[PDB]
Amino acid sequence: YRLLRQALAECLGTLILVMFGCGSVAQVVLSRGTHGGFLTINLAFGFAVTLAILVAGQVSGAHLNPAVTFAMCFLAREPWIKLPIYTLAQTLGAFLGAGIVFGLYYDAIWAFAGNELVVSGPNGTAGIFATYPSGHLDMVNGFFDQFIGTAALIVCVLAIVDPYNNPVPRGLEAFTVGLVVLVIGTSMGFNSGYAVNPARDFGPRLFTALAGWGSEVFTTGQNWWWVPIVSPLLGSIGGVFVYQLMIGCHLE
Amino acid sequence: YRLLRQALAECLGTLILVMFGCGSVAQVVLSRGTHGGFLTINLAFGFAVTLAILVAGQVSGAHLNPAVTFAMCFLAREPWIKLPIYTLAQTLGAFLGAGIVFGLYYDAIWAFAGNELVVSGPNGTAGIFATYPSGHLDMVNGFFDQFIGTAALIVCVLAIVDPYNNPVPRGLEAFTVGLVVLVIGTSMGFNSGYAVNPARDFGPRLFTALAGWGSEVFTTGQNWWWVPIVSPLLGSIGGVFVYQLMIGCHLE
Amino acid sequence: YRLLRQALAECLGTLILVMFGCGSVAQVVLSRGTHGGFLTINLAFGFAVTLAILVAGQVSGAHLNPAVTFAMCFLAREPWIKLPIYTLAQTLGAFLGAGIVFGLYYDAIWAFAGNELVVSGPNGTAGIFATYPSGHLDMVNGFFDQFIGTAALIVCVLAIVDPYNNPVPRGLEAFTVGLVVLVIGTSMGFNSGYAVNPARDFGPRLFTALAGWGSEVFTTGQNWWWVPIVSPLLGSIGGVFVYQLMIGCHLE
Amino acid sequence: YRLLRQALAECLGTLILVMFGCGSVAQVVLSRGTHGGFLTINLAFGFAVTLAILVAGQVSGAHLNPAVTFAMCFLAREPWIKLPIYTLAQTLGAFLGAGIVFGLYYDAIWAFAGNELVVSGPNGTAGIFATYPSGHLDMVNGFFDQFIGTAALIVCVLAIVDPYNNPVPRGLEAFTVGLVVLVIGTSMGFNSGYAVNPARDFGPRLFTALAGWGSEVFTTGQNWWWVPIVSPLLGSIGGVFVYQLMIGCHLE
Repeated sequence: YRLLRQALAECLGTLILVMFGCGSVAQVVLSRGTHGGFLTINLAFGFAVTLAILVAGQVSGAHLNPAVTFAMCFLAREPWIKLPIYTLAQTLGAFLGAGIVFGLYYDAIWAFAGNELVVSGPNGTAGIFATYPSGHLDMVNGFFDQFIGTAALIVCVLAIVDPYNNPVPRGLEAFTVGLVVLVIGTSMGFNSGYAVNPARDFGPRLFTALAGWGSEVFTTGQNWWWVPIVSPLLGSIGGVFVYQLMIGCHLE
Repeated sequence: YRLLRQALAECLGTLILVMFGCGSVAQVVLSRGTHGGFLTINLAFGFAVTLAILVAGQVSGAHLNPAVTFAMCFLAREPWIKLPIYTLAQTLGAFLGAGIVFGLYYDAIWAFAGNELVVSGPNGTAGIFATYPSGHLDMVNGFFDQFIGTAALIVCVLAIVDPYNNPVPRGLEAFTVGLVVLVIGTSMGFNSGYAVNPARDFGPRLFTALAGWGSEVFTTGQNWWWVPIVSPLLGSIGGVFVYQLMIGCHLE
Repeated sequence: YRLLRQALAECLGTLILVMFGCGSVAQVVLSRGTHGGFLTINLAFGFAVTLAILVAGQVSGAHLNPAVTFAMCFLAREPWIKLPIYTLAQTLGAFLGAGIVFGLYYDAIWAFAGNELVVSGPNGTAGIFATYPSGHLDMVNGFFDQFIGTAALIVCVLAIVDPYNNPVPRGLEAFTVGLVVLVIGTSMGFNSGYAVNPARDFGPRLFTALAGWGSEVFTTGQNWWWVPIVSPLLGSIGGVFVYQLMIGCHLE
Repeated sequence: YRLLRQALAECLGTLILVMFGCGSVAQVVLSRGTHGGFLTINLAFGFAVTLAILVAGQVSGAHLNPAVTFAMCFLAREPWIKLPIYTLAQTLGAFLGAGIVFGLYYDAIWAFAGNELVVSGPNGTAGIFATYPSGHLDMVNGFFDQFIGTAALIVCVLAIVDPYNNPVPRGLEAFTVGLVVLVIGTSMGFNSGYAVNPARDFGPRLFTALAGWGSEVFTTGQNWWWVPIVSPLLGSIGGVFVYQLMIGCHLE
């Protein structure tokens, strides 16, 4: 089965992304103002995209993003059967990637707030794995940034993928996509890294629910958990229309 | 119409540059000493050039700069009819790019100085979109830096564009130009990023005039608004002569 | 003898890595909070891998890591006779690389704690050359990070090396491996850089034993010296199985 | 005359390097702890090498270093007549590059210490253009770092230049050399950037002598001015022998 082979590559690619990305977030959160700031988080997350794509690029195409996979299926470049397989493979591996980071920082995470696991607050460790609303980043405000961020990512991704343009040699597509991830985190109001990936958000968040943080990871922030899933899905559609209207429909 | 197709690519490319660039400036200005310093602003602006060129490079040549377009027209490498079309397309998209950043940070920008929009001062938000004079960066002083910065950018750009040299494969021209933008911001006295682009300056500045900042964005700094337009236009001419005299005229 | 030629390249490559890497660590440790933080250490160590690979890549394959060499021998891609030759060549050159750094900072190192050489503590200089346990990085905790870090490095390295994939042009393999080293240091809990290299650890540590620090460099931290040797050796085996099971065994 | 054409390219390349490099140093020195630290200085200097090489690479080979030119002449790869022409062309352009930086920061430099030009001290501006000894960086100590730094640069440069290896495509040689410059500044004890270039040191230093700083720029630091000239010249010879003995003499 060729589909199973691509799913395994997607799972390994997302495992590298989450483990390498959330590990840098853990160092910054646990070591308050000691191991750098948000620049290291975005640089590590951005460079993790390049490494993950270089590993699983030749096998599954290195989507590593349900929004990216949805965009290709919308453009009829991939079968619709790949959408559930890739999303399940991308979610399974972000769940596994968060487990490795939890094991690496098991002693430090439990000692952040004494001997208890707190979801949100000054002594909050659940923000290492999943994104949570800020003071000015409420549900209405946070929906717009994810829509814009995903649309920008889709437009840049489709530029290096369209067959009408000259083929891009291997070793530059990975860096280009990784450059977008680093730039998006720096620009948009999200200090967690790759906040436009539905698999990178729901995966680790589901792990924290069973790891000991409880069900409060889903019922906090006025039920914020579904926003980083629906919003990038709609942003990918908008990004496809923006690119097609400006560049895609005229490449004869 | 082929010209219309190139104009759309230029508008999209400048939209990516301004939205990704001014978004990082907004985070630094609004979060005073929290989301990094000037290194993040220059890195985000420099990497935004690479992404914008990689998107619109194959369609319009990825000028994204009225000074760069003027240099090509001066060297007779492009028709003079492209100068008004590209400048209008580059300005329209910097205006649109600033609107996206304004929408992203609408709540934070309005709360910077209470419930009012101030152009200049310690509680100033108009500096996110457009450049304003500093204490040692007056009209006479600020004219020289933009002249030198644009001349350096033109010389570097013409090195990778001249047909006499070996053709540069796609995926390295974008990074080379982006490297110049990051270096120029670090070297010259401008903490806003890409301060040598007439479209990146007048575009967002015009948006702030209608967004609510008033007409003071044009009548402040002893009428500074026209400097980041005239000065890079003259610097591009000087950069063309410097490159042609040293390298261009001898490439037989 | 072809084997002797490859050993000389490995010694020179590891000499460049340790001298360029440990030199940045010396500046940060000696200049407490003056010459940057851990970002510079990881960037210098990561970029040193790229330079070392670009130098000795065409002669010996640019392993520069006993764990990497062990992985190739395990996969039957290299003869088992190369394992002792490369390990000796990699250790000899990390010993020499630490000597250059010691000579460069001879006056500053001796004046860190007055006129004495201290192994561990606030006035500790032995941490420039070798890794030492932290408060939350004990022998049991530190074993797991090195196992995970080496496994991640092996998986990424094998992706660009497998002959079934398209050959990678020279000039991108060096940067890809250097990217992994920078990312691993940022993610895992190690503020020394390239903490998954057995030669980079035992080599400089052996130098400090004879340089004047005494035998305490081996008997401190509950005999921590053998951990950065055994743990990456086991992690390389795990990384080989992870890559082969997911990608390697299906590349037909 | 072909030799005159190469000299003009070398002058322009060194002009880009010094103006882009010393401009970042001026911002850090004048804005005490405001425009970043030593990371920006090394990043700007390192990236300036890449831009300068990409401009003058196809015309003169992009040496931009008297030590590098001396190494090629020693290896009989270039005629000995090129040594005085390139050194004069490299020095003329570092003198011109420092003049542009002086004009850019004329008001800020003169106001650093009131209304006077001081060579050394807390209110010292002569360190922007030329290197000066530190507390632990005396003449004997500073000689060794420049010898080691130049030898490391020569070894890395010769790796990508030797014809026996596979030719390096344009667009990667510039980045490789620029990577060495950034790494050397971070590793060795020099917070000025590219402290192993005789032209980058004597050129701007000579400008300060006539700009108003007086002859004290040559008679300070126990006559330190000749060290950054003799030491890299000897280091280039040592770097050539190190590379030839290990790799060069065995490439059959």
